[PDB]
Amino acid sequence: GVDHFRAMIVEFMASKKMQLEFPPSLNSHDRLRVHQIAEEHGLRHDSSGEGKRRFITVSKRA
Repeated sequence: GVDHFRAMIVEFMASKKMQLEFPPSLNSHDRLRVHQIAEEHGLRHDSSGEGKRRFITVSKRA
């Protein structure tokens, strides 16, 4: 995949903030990766945004 995302999600996991909004710019494989890391962990991965400013959100189940 792209390990850059994993390291971001790992910070977010260790930090256990609340949610993290990743950009729409994830082509396919990158979005699928954010989903997969989230699914492997305890994160609710979903898409968010109203108009052409869509994004990917992952939420930390504390």
